[PDB]
Amino acid sequence: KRRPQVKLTAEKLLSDKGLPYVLKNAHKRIRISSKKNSYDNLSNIIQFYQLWAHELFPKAKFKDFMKICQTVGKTDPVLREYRVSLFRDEMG
Amino acid sequence: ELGTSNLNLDARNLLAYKQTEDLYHQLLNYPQEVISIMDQTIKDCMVSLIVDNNLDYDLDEIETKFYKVRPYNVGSCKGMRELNPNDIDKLINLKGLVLRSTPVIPDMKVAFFKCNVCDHTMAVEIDRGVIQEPARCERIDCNEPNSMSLIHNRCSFADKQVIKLQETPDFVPDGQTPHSISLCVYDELVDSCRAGDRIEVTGTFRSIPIRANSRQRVLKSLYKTYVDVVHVK
Amino acid sequence: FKSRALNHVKK
Amino acid sequence: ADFSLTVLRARIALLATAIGGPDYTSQIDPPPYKLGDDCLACLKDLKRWFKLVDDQQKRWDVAMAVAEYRILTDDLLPILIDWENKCSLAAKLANKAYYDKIALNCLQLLVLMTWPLIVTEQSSSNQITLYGELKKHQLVYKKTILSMESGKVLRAAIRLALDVIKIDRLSRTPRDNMVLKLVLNFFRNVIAIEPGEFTINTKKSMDTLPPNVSMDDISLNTVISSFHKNKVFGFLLTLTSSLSKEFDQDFINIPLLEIMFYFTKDVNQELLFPRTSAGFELSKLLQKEHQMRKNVIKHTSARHSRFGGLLSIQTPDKTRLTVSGSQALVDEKIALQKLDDSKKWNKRIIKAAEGLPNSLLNSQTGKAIFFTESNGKHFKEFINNFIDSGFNILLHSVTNYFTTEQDRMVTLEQVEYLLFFAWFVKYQLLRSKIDNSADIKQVSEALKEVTFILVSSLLRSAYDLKNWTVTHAGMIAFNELLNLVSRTKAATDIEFIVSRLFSDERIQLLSNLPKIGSKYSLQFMKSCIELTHSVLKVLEQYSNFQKVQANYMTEPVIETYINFLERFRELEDDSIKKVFSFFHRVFVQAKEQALLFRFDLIILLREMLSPDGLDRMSRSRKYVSQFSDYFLARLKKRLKKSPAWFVGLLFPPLHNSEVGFYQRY
DNA sequence: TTAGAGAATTGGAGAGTGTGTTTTTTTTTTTTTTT
DNA sequence: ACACACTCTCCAATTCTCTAA
Ligand SMILES: [Zn+2]
Repeated sequence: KRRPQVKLTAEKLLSDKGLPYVLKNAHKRIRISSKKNSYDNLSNIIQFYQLWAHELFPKAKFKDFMKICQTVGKTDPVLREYRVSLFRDEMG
Repeated sequence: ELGTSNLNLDARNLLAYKQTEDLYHQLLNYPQEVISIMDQTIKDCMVSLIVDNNLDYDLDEIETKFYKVRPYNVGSCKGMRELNPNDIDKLINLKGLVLRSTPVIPDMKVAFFKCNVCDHTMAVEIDRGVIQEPARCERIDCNEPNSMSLIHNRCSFADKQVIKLQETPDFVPDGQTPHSISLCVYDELVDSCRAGDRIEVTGTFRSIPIRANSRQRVLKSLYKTYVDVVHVK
Repeated sequence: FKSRALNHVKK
Repeated sequence: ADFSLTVLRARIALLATAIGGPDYTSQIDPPPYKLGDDCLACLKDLKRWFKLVDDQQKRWDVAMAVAEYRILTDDLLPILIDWENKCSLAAKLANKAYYDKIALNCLQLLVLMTWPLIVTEQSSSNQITLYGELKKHQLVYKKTILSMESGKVLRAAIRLALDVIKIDRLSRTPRDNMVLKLVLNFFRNVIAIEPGEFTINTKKSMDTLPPNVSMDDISLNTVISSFHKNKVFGFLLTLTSSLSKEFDQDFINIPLLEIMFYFTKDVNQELLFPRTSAGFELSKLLQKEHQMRKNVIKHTSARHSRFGGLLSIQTPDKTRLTVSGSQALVDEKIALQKLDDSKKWNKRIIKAAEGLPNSLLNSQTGKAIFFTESNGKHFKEFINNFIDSGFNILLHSVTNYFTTEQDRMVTLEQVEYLLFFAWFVKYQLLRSKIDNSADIKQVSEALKEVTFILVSSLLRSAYDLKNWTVTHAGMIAFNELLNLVSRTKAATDIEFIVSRLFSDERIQLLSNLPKIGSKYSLQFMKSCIELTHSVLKVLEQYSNFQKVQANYMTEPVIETYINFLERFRELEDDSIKKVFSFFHRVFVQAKEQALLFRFDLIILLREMLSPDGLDRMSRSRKYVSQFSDYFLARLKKRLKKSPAWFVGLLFPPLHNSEVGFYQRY
């Protein structure tokens, strides 16, 4: 056989390398200021997510990363279990 | 106020001011990056003067222009025969006499593409000598392969010239004949110098490969060398 | 036959 | 066989010479044509070759033969023009039946050859083979017919009509009425022929104007000039206006609909109203060109392309990347964009209409067609007199036809009706917006109940069977009906018509429509947006409202709105105002903030608001920045109150009962 | 309204095949024989 | 025999459709 293809998958997201890093650091990473423009602060939010997206899965363009994440986010039940777990933690 | 674009700079002033004592060495060791940093600094300072002092001059005009630094008086002159492979990509100073100059050569800087079927057009940046042609036409409804094509006479070009510099007799070894080295010069400094002129120059000492044949990517082990001038005196 | 017009041709 | 084919071709050529020829005794250099004998049999046998052979075998080979031997250009036009000029001179003074017979039988062949072309999966392989070439030949026909003596053959055709206008309807035999249908059927074909559409077999993934044809020959502008000089517009205007008085409506009114469709098709109404001028706007456009040039310059390095050094960028966790180029040394934004741009992959992409010539439905209509000053004023005069004279009577007759015949319809007639309605209603609204001399009563037949029911029924039936082209066209028409209603309420029965227009069933349909638009072409989504704007505004000025607005607000509509908005580089200034009106409605008024916290919107505002995209001084930037400020303010508040939304921003919202309610609020 | 089971369309991995390659002045400085 | 240009083929990745809970 030819070599099988490599893909983004929910296992990567649920790994310690994956989504928990964002929730462990996002409160410290991003910082808005009224003292800078709407364009300035809007440009600031996407830095951390772009670098994180590259570190997670360097395959594809950034838009493709988001639009790929949409499918597995809607479909996979284990990922949805993790997400309801997050919002239950806030309900706690 | 005179509407001019180039600034001279004798490097010894970097040693006088305390904050730039180390920048002098970094200039000699890493010219390509440092000179670009200096250029973008000068342009920003020129904008800052008009906006801070709130003058009448057109901001768009200053934004349109390119500004360049031209360092000189870098240090001791170096003999033409004594340049060694450990001097590659460092700044150099030479003295000599001009033999001849070739006519101006057009050098491409920006490419222009046009779609054959839908007439969509794109301008593309040239870096490292390679044209980054698109894979498919980028119009959304005309996403087709092999669909763009180059239009030669709507590209943008720049001037290049080659000058032949000869060793002055003061340095020649005993019982030998003088040698020569080739200088590549661009834009402002193209047509400055004539046969028989005596000059001193300043530029990066470069080296590049050369192909074995025009058909294939096979390179030779020996490398060509030349000088890339940034100032003439 | 798989005939097809260039519907997207508008320049 | 090939020899049988060439035998028929040679038979057609010998018939193309038995027809007659000019006179060599004349000493007149050259004279006109001169007439043969057996010519009745020649024309009749040629008609038989079309009908009895080619149609029965479905070939178009016979048309290729007559095109080879150039019968139209060489014989038929001089025969008709000689008849016309002879009878014209006789009228100036103020067996002859046989001359008139030859005139009739020449015109019928002229209608037959220029008949427009249709291709399906049921057409023969012969016709599919011959489609591309007969298109070229019909283009030659259009040019030649409009050219001869500045188009004088068109005067013969209306004289044939005038013979049947002459005496009372009470006398007029069916064969008599067929002439009056035929003369308009001619003009429909002369307008309809236009440059070809390229078509190939999809076996492998890898212009048609002949050498004697050019655009200015074929443009609509030429047709306006040719029609005006040869006295056509008076004929159409007098025929349509007196249609009510006992011209048998059944024979005339559908072809007379097709004409009005066939040269309203490619006009924007703003081009007909102005709102050294050309040079002035050209200079302004050159300023815009300079701005684009400035944009390219701001990303251009000073020193040459081989001077460049190298750059290294270190992330958190001390990992390093590499990028080249001199501008990357200073601009981190450009470095970050350039880093991702090198990567190869793009996800491949999904794609709605076929079987109809080019129109508003499947082309970008931000591209005018261009008029001489005389042509502009003449065309304006024609359609203005048409509206002031003929519009209501024509629409009443054609609409009370179709209610009795809706089941039998074909897609052409539906799309024709729906794009005749829209054009004339919209044009009258704009003209009365401009000036007080015009009035809205000229187009008032559209509002009466039967036509409203019919447009509704077309939209209904088209949507149910998933026929999307008729759905698009019905969308456009229903938009114009709602706009006209909002005009008349700004001045009795109109409120009754509104209440019947907004029964709950129709609210279900009109709410359903934007959701499916996400998949389709750009024009479909734009139609959905404009219809939605009008629909919601009318129900705003009804004072029910809270029920209706909550019906609209949900994920798939927002998906369509963002998918449409990201192609802003192709769109108008006005559509973005409409989109941000809707976003204001969702975000501020309804306070359904949770919908828009999704990441692909945050990218779009960066792209659209940057120095890249929308102009620094266009009116759009006011709206965009004023929106983005409030958006990020509320987002700051939400994120600090509940840090879980950092992971929330990537994904759709979560529909679980117990956590979802607190998630949304 | 979600989701999962089955069918159809497309991409490009990668394997294969054929191909091309080495290789009469005219002007100007210098030595030599000839009248 | 050693880089190239071009052709051919198979296989699995992807989206679309139907069914039932
Ligand atoms: Zn294209």
